Amino acid sequence: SMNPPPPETSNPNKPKRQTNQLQYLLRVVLKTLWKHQFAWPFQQPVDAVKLNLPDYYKIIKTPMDMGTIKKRLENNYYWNAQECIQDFNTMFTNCYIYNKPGDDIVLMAEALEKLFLQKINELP
Ligand SMILES: CCOc1cc(C2CCN(C)CC2)ccc1Nc1ncc2c(n1)N(Cc1cc(C)cs1)[C@H](CC)C(=O)N2C
Repeated sequence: SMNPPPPETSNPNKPKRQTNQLQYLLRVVLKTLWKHQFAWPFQQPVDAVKLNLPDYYKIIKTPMDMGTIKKRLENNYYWNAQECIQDFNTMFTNCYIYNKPGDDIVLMAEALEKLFLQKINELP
């Protein structure tokens, strides 16, 4: 079908804090995943029109990507680190839901998820 609008990334009416955890999530976790060889499918929303996948947004009702997560962190959209961790987990899980066990794109998300969990292990 049409793509939906991307997820909201900025709400100037949401109260804002800096934490060590939110700082680590942007400066370490997002940055490390971004630069990974396997990041590029996850750096922007799924453009299902360009990809010719009419069923993508029939299956995926909670879309998420690292581009949105980067903007959410930069815009202090998250109050609790867990909100950001949940967006990363939504992104990975969306990939496992839409795709099939052993698919190249699933193995890519699995490796990103493993790196995620290694970085989250050291959340301050
Ligand atoms: C046909 C071209 O497709 C893409 C182009 C770009 C460009 C990368 C560089 N930037 C600057 C522009 C977009 C980024 C991503 C894609 N494709 C893409 N994005 C997300 C997903 C995706 N495909 N695919 C398809 C596949 C990918 C691979 C490696 C195997 S199968 C699946 C299904 C939607 C997926 O889950 N994701 C997140």
